[PDB]
Amino acid sequence: IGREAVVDLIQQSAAKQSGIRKGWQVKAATWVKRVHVDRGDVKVGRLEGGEFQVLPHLRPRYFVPADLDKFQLKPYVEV
Amino acid sequence: PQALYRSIQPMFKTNRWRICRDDLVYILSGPDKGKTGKVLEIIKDTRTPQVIVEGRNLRKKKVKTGTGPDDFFVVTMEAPLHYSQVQLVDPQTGKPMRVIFAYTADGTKVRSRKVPNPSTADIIATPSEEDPDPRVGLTGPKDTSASLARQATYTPSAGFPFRVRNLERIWAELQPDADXXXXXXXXXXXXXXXXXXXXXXXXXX
Amino acid sequence: ATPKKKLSLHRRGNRRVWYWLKRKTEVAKCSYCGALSGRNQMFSGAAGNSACTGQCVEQAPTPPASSYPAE
Amino acid sequence: GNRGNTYQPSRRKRVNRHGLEKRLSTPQGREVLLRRLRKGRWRITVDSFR
Amino acid sequence: EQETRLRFVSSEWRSGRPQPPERRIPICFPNITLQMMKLTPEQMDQVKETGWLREVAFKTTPDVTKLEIAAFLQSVYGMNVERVSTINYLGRRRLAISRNGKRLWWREDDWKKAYVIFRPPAGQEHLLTRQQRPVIEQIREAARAPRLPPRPYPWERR
Amino acid sequence: DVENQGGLACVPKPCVSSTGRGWKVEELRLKSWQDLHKLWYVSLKERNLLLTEMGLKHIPKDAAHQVMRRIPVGAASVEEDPHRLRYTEVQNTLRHIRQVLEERAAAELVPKLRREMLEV
Amino acid sequence: PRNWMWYDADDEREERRKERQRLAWAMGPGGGEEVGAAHLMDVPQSMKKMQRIVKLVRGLPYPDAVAQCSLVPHKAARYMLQALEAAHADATEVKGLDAERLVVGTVFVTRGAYEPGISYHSKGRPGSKTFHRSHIRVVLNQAAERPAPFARIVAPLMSRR
Amino acid sequence: KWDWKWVLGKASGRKPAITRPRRHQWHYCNPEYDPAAPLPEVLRS
RNA sequence: GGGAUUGCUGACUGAUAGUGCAAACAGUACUGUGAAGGAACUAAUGAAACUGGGCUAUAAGUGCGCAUUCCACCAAUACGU
RNA sequence: UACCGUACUGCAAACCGACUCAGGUGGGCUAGUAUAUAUACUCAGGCCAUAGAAUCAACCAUGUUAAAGGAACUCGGCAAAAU
Ligand SMILES: [Mg+2]
Ligand SMILES: [Mg+2]
Ligand SMILES: [Mg+2]
Ligand SMILES: [Mg+2]
Ligand SMILES: [Mg+2]
Ligand SMILES: [Mg+2]
Ligand SMILES: [Mg+2]
Ligand SMILES: [Mg+2]
Ligand SMILES: [Mg+2]
Ligand SMILES: [Mg+2]
Ligand SMILES: [Mg+2]
Ligand SMILES: [Mg+2]
Ligand SMILES: [Mg+2]
Ligand SMILES: [Mg+2]
Ligand SMILES: [Zn+2]
Repeated sequence: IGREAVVDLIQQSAAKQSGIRKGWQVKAATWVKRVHVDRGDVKVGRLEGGEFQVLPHLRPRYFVPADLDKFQLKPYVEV
Repeated sequence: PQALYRSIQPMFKTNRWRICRDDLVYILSGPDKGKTGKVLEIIKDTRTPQVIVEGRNLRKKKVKTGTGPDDFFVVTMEAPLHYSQVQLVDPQTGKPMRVIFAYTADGTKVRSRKVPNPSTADIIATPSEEDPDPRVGLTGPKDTSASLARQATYTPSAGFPFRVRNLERIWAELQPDADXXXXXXXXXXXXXXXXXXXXXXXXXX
Repeated sequence: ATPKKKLSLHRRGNRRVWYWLKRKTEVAKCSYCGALSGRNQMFSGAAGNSACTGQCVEQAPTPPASSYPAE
Repeated sequence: GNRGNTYQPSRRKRVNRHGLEKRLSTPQGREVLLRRLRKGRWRITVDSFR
Repeated sequence: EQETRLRFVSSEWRSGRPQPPERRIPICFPNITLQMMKLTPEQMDQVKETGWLREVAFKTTPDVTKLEIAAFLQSVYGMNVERVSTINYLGRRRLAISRNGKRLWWREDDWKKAYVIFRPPAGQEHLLTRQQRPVIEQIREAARAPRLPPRPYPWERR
Repeated sequence: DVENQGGLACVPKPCVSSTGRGWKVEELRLKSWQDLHKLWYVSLKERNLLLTEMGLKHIPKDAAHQVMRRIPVGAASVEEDPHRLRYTEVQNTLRHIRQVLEERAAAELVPKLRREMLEV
Repeated sequence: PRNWMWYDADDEREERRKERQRLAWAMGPGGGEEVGAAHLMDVPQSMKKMQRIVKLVRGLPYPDAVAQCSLVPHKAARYMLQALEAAHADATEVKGLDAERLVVGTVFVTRGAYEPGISYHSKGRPGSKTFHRSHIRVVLNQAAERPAPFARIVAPLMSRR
Repeated sequence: KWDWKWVLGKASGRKPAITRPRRHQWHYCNPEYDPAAPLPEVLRS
């Protein structure tokens, strides 16, 4: 009867009929061109005077290893 | 046969096949009974198992080169007989015979001749069902050998709480402060460290 | 303004006499290319005839003329 | 006056009337959603998407 | 298996404005996917030697950022990225008519297309590699040119 | 360096670079965090190469996209393309590396695991 | 007489159906002696529209049947020409029948599978715009004598001095 | 800097599915678009 | 009372029947603003209406797959293979 | 200095009316004779695809002209004409 319980049952019902977006989901997929849906991005800042300011600690940093060249493990193991 | 397929109760509850592939068999029924052949492949379906033999149940196959009309080529091909329609030929009298699953010594199960003395010289040998070995054709680039892949590199002896393993490098100490051997110089080049440096140099000059 | 009963196959056939076409009693046939048309119509290559070999016209010599081409 | 064109489309009004949150805002809307679930409808509300 | 949840337009309207995180960690084990599209064969020969192009277009997932694509290319592939331009695309609709005629309709997963403009690596800048004619003569020639024909119809023979 | 995703560069020539298999979880449990980090980066770059290479050809992946493209199951000579088989092995390797890392994160005792679940 | 058989059941069903109608065509209406025939299936015309042209070529010899088809502007006459040309090709090259003695002794129009549509009448009432189809069966017999051509062949406008 | 048969409408262009550009997209729908060229300060039509 | 496994259970039904659905995706397509309503479609065989033409004018065998009971190994208490 | 929109259509064959439906659908910009965004012709621009082909039916719809009269028509100068 609670609000969260109804939403959880809706999501469990939507767990079935999932995968590559068949049926009604083909039309419902076009809601992203109709109501400005925000995608799964991480926000890097905030507007103060309408000019966006990217906070430098929220800029993306990738900890790549020192050398991936002549490293002795490949993505494939011999049979 | 019956055209439903799913109404059939699934047979072969214990998976044991008296006929194997590559063996001489006798066709018991159909358009060509009394003939013999060698089994090319057995389709092990629990509901409708078939056996394809060497050049016996020959029917013309209309191979359809993709087209709307009558453009196709025709090739004779061995149609699949039912598994029950065939029986193994014994090598002595040329007549069909029943194969039994006799147990010999060492706990192994073999295929005997259905005799009251089932022993050596009555065993029908069964060939192996697999030969796809990629072990030949290995050692290509982008591959690693099994002995290299099984190194015990991981140890829990290290990795203990080390908040001060920084070594003080601009952001190569940030990762081992958040818990790391060497960051690439290109990765630190991506987060530019020269926007303030140019303003500092211009102010100095 | 509405049929009161269903028309029978015999009555329908009798009513449909106006819809039929009359057969034509003459045809102009080209001996070469086997083309078929009316005797008052050109049916050679200038009109629609992809089978025309030009043998339908058996003589056409006209070399001499003189004029001012306007350019 | 010709009839038949009562449906004047608007995304704001469609989501604000028959969307998930107005259905969840009231108890009887929540039993409407619950019997939509018990029937087995693939689309629970007019604004559901993924 | 856990997968993509349904989202609701009223729910994103009500619980709106995602906030920036308080801390950003350097990304060990990143989950980010890029692929090129088709190149012209002369561009493919341009990549085969010296490994560079001025403009390369990529398919990504729509949960990425221009900063993330620029940082990933600079960090991993050693490139110099000047600017990124991102386009959000819908999936293609697919039709796969069934044993009884149903018109089974699918939709591919939504993707983001990035246009990445590159920069010459170090000292190699010569490979930008490009008489006159008056623009008055260009416009006067393009005004006396014959018009484009109207588009034929799919049943129309020309 | 755009040659890395630009092409296999061994496929235009008629030779196969990878003739092997993908990593398994029991072998991956024996590798250290640094070795898993380097293998993860190499495997993601291989994933970008394979996705680009099967995007230049018009061949599906995942065996669920094949139903969408109306391509028959198994008997199509498309599941037998080398790039698709390598792509499935690379996805298995990345999934198994993720599974090993959460197993090691769940195998800890103090607040170090709250930091171990922040880099995975 | 086909001691062999097809591999798939669909091809075997089709081949047996074909032999059953080749039995029914022989020793039935006509049959007997050697006959060139054709069956043009799924003509995109109504049965009445085809029957308008088929009543002209019924019983005529082959050349004046081609003449009667070639002298009208109807769309159905081109399909009737296609059927007559297919029957002539079968009779002359598949069989060994003599030309210039072929008579169109059997031609008729049968129903085809229709495509149902919809038409929008006023006040909300539905209608139809069904697309009709038909089949053509042409049988060309060979006469014992070359027959009267029924339409006098005259010289064209091109044949002029 | 411009392909004027395309501008006047008598030739096909790069990205031919646009057929009516806004203020931006003039630069990239031009058939003579050079990626190596620098990008102007205002990006006009 | 209710929710899932099993039925050597059925003088229950057998594709206009039986659940609304035996099916690649049925509470689907589709209808409606919405709550809500809500189909058709198995595999062969191919009846009639209908429309053209013609005419008339030996209750058996043989193979496979299991189930029952014998046997010999059994957890040794229901059979475990 | 990120994220979302950017194709195409938008008095309409792409929206709302079961339809390629003579219906309904908001705001803005504009040249000359000329003078008002009215009216006639025209600029920039667009259009002459969604049944075609001839011909003297009757009749129907919509109009032009009509001798001498003139509401005598008709329930009622309704409708046309007229200013
Ligand atoms: Mg009004
Ligand atoms: Mg309505
Ligand atoms: Mg943008
Ligand atoms: Mg039923
Ligand atoms: Mg039925
Ligand atoms: Mg019922
Ligand atoms: Mg049936
Ligand atoms: Mg009948
Ligand atoms: Mg209007
Ligand atoms: Mg209406
Ligand atoms: Mg309209
Ligand atoms: Mg005008
Ligand atoms: Mg017209
Ligand atoms: Mg007067
Ligand atoms: Zn001729």
